[PDB]
Amino acid sequence: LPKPSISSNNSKPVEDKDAVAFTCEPEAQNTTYLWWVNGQSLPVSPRLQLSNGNRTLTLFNVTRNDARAYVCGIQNSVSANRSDPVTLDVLYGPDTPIISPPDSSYLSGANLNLSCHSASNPSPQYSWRINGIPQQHTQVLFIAKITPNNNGTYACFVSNLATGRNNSIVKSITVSA
Amino acid sequence: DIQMTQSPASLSASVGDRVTITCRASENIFSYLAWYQQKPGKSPKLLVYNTRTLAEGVPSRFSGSGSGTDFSLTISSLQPEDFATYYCQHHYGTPFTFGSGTKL
Amino acid sequence: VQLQESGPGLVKPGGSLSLSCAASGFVFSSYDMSWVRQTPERGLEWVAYISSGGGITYAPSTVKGRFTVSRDNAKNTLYLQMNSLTSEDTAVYYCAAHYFGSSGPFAYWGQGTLVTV
Ligand SMILES: *[C@@H]1O[C@H](CO[C@@H]2O[C@@H](C)[C@@H](O)[C@@H](O)[C@@H]2O)[C@@H](O[C@@H]2O[C@H](CO)[C@@H](O[C@@H]3O[C@H](CO[C@H]4O[C@H](CO)[C@@H](O)[C@H](O)[C@@H]4O)[C@@H](O)[C@H](O[C@H]4O[C@H](CO)[C@@H](O)[C@H](O)[C@@H]4O)[C@@H]3O)[C@H](O)[C@H]2NC(C)=O)[C@H](O)[C@H]1NC(C)=O
Ligand SMILES: *[C@@H]1O[C@H](CO)[C@@H](O[C@@H]2O[C@H](CO)[C@@H](O)[C@H](O)[C@H]2NC(C)=O)[C@H](O)[C@H]1NC(C)=O
Ligand SMILES: *[C@@H]1O[C@H](CO)[C@@H](O[C@@H]2O[C@H](CO)[C@@H](O)[C@H](O)[C@H]2NC(C)=O)[C@H](O)[C@H]1NC(C)=O
Ligand SMILES: *[C@@H]1O[C@H](CO)[C@@H](O)[C@H](O)[C@H]1NC(C)=O
Ligand SMILES: *[C@@H]1O[C@H](CO)[C@@H](O)[C@H](O)[C@H]1NC(C)=O
Ligand SMILES: *[C@@H]1O[C@H](CO)[C@@H](O)[C@H](O)[C@H]1NC(C)=O
Repeated sequence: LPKPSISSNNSKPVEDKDAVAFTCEPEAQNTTYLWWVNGQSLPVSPRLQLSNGNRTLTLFNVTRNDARAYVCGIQNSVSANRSDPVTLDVLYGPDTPIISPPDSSYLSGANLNLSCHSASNPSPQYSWRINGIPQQHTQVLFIAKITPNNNGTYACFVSNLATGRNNSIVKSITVSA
Repeated sequence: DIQMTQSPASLSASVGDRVTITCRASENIFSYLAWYQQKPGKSPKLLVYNTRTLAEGVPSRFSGSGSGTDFSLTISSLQPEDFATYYCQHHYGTPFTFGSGTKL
Repeated sequence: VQLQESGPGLVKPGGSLSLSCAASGFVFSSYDMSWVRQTPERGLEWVAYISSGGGITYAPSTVKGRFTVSRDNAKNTLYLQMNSLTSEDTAVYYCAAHYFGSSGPFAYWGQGTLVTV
């Protein structure tokens, strides 16, 4: 018996806007099909639906926790056939950016080294603004040999082209001497 | 992985003629395509990044468009300076793959 | 915005070479960079990637190893190391910066250096 194969609605579904579907090839007559989810069979929940007589899988409310391996298997007396595991990639939107040096104050002459982390599925589009004027289009903002009162509000802007949503964090940095 | 194919292999046009270059991706890249213009014997230069924004104050003749698998770049007016060797790149994620290229 | 490349040049196919890329005019540390090589037959292709101050590295699926990347931000110098050269490694190499990280376009290209083996 040929090994089953799997096909999907969307190779790269997006969080909170897309819905995925799964179809396994064999579609044999007088046969029963089942689905394995990371080694677990038939998770009973309205979110996961099975239609066309245990043939098509459907998943709504796609979130970042749906990245689980799915397998379609055919159940017969001697079939014992399961498709090769397939991994799903959820294109979830960017989270709240965090600036790794959480100190709100620095010393004179300290090398400003700010790293902005967003933890999105693709690499987020990073931009840095100082007092509202764009400065760079990178993730790490580096300023060396800072001058007293060159301070202000530094903003990391994080963008995702999959969802288009914004996410900006503004932190106030000042130095006395 | 990701395969980029440029439909116009080569073409010729007169000065002041609207021209279009079309690139296609094997899989789905949302809006990450960019166009690189290379002069003969010169390094490539970036244009139309994120497929809708021009780069570094270049003239507004260039316009990128398209969503999904297919993308296009249009020049409304062609200047006496002959432009050629336009490449399309996806840079959605590693690995990065370029297009075949268009000579005009 | 100056990015000057350098390489040993023509070498024995059984040898090895080390590339270098010096930077000036902009902050080297804050910018991620990568290696793009061009051949008259195949065209343009991407052969290396580096993040800020080391860290995550990526290589093309064609060859899992045989490529090493090392950047020194204090010296503003980015180095690529290759060994076990093959007849298809003849190309012109460019070191190019990045926007927005690893998901952005290739900006600030360099003059580049040719090499054959
Ligand atoms: C600006 O900040 C950058 C990051 O800032 C970090 O976070 C803040 C909050 C502070 O805590 C700051 O101290 C942090 O560094 C900073 O970039 C960092 O630079 C250091 C070196 O100065 C890096 O340390 C090196 O780490 C590697 C780990 O290996 C990586 O790569 C492998 C292979 O890909 C992976 O498998 C690993 O998981 C790691 O991801 C070490 O191997 C390396 O060892 C060196 O030192 C030892 C002696 O201890 C020698 O024996 C070795 O030969 C090496 O020479 C370093 O320890 C650090 O990884 C890097 N951060 C990141 C996120 O990559 C940057 O330098 C700051 N300055 C500027 C101007 O940018
Ligand atoms: C994926 O399956 C669904 C149906 O099973 C289809 O796409 C969705 O169709 C519903 C029906 O109204 C829409 O509400 C959703 O917005 C659709 N999802 C999208 C557009 O992402 C379709 O048959 C399959 N393919 C795609 C691309 O959706
Ligand atoms: C703006 O510059 C003024 C300079 O008058 C800073 O005020 C004082 O600056 C000296 C030397 O830098 C420090 O020793 C004092 O502690 C500062 N006075 C304070 C903090 O009350 C001021 O800090 C700078 N930054 C601002 C106003 O945000
Ligand atoms: C996610 O679930 C909630 C409640 O279960 C529902 O209201 C919402 O419409 C779902 N999201 C999508 C995109 O359907
Ligand atoms: C799937 O098969 C089982 C047992 O045959 C049973 O639940 C039903 O007949 C089929 N459909 C669903 C939705 O379970
Ligand atoms: C939000 O969307 C994009 C960034 O992805 C940007 O063009 C737009 O100006 C942003 N709006 C804000 C930050 O208010």
